Amino acid sequence: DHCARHGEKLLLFCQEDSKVICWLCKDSQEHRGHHTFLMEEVAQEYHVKLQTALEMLRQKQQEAEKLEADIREEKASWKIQIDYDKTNVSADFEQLREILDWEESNELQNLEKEEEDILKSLTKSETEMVQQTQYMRELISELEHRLQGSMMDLLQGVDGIIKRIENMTLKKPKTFHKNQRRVFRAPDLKGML
Amino acid sequence: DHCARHGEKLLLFCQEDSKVICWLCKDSQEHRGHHTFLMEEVAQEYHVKLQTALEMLRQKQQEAEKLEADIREEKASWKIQIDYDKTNVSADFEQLREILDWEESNELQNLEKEEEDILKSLTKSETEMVQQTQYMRELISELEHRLQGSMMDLLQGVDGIIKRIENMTLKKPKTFHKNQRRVAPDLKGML
Amino acid sequence: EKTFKQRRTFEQRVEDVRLIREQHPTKIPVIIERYKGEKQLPVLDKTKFLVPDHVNMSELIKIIRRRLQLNANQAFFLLVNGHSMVSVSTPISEVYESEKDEDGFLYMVYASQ
Amino acid sequence: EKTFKQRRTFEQRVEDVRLIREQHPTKIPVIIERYKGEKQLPVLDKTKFLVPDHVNMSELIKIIRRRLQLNANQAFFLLVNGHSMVSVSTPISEVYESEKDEDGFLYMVYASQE
Ligand SMILES: [Zn+2]
Ligand SMILES: [Zn+2]
Ligand SMILES: [Zn+2]
Ligand SMILES: [Zn+2]
Repeated sequence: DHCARHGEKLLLFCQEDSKVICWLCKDSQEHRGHHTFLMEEVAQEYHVKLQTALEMLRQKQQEAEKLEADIREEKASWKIQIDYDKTNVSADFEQLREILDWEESNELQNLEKEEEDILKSLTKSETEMVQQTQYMRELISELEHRLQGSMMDLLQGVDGIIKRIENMTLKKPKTFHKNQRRVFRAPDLKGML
Repeated sequence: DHCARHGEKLLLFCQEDSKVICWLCKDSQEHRGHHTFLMEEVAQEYHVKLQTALEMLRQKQQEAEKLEADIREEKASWKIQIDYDKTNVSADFEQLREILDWEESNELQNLEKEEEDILKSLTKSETEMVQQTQYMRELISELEHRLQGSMMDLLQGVDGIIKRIENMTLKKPKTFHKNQRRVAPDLKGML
Repeated sequence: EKTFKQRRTFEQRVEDVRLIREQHPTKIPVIIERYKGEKQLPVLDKTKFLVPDHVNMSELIKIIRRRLQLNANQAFFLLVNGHSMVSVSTPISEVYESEKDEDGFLYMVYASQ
Repeated sequence: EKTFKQRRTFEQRVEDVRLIREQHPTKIPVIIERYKGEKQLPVLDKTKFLVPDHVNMSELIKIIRRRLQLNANQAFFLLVNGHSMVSVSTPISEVYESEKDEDGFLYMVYASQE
């Protein structure tokens, strides 16, 4: 077509401005002093140059699509890694909870063993106490029979019973008070965290 | 009654042997040299002595029953104390388990926040990459249109496009690899 | 099935609040459970949540949506103390200062039916 | 309701046994659960027991009877690995060395009727 500024054909090419113009634009101050050629002169050169540029751009676009696929696969791999780490943390906390359960069971069994020992000791002492109470009751019954019956009943072997009562040492029960300890885990792990 | 050893009445009492005997037992070697009295002489004395002994034994038996009740009450109190201590220990372990749950939840939320941040960063980088790929496709289409069309189409503003392709710096996506850590059984060692 | 207030006593819960606030001062403790009679939604495994201070309700809503494994189309209600006040823009610090329970925790429930 | 072997894997159970043996060498770890189809007895809250070495089977049986809250007249069976060998006089160390599982724990079950 023709030029918009002057009206002549656009058959020229400015090496400096890279714009097609007319002959009137070449002499004006707008394109003064530049080097001007014909459009048909540089056609093949710029054609092969742009062909090589197209080759480079095709290769670079292939590389860029490969890069896109790479970043997609990477974010997939990272979500997988995060899932792995979450499962790992949950498993570690479960391990801690299990060993805590075991320690609790150990402490409970220790306390039950201590209770068993204390109870068996107190049961033996209570057996001794009830035996001595029954002995007292038996002696009381014998003295009653002595005081109600015959004179020969009253006097036969009376010194033996008197001496048996003279050695009346009453037995005290076994006891213990607040001489035990059973400490659990102190919240020092909270400071450790 | 009558004596089994000699056959005479048992009307006597030996102060040393504390056994009732007969007069033949007094002269024999079994009770020789001992002091012998009549039962009626010491009857009242031994009666009042045994009466006071019965009183004392009643008091002492009451005391012994008190001791029995005391040891029973003590074993009851000790069973109560042991139950209290067991409940206390179980409650402390439950407290530990609760704070363990809370710490686990905290760590899980931290990891989820990290995952969200990493994923949004990678999504922004992927957006940049797809934008640059579309720009490459646009430039390829423009060069095709230049090479197929008119001569003026091929030549007008060609140096601008050439220089734009000269500055073709392809941009790399953001990435990270193995610079994170999760998380120790030191409480096992402390015991 | 026993709720949180039934598994632990009041003084125990107050002590838990105190210890947690001593350990994590920059975070708020929140108890979130399913409704008593909700069937359309599953029961989350985790019950306790530590939410940062500067964070608003939107992040908590997104955390619950991520834990429940829910598609974007279906929505759900998150009530506080059994009554909605979902000013989504407000920071959770104001929600804590306004609607926390007597023991010190912040109790929430999720439903959709 | 999942049993112990269903709540934890084999390697996890072996690691638990190792940690327990490192912490409590003088004690034996025993897992005791109710029978699959026994109804007369309830399910205990506790599942794990650390039993001293010198202790015989009698102390473990009486501990189980006290935990279950059972009178002396009512009896129950305590099977090891699914087969009875309740030689009450034998020390638990021999029972562990003879009938322990592959992972390292000692599994027992309690039942009663038929
Ligand atoms: Zn012109
Ligand atoms: Zn020019
Ligand atoms: Zn005679
Ligand atoms: Zn004499």
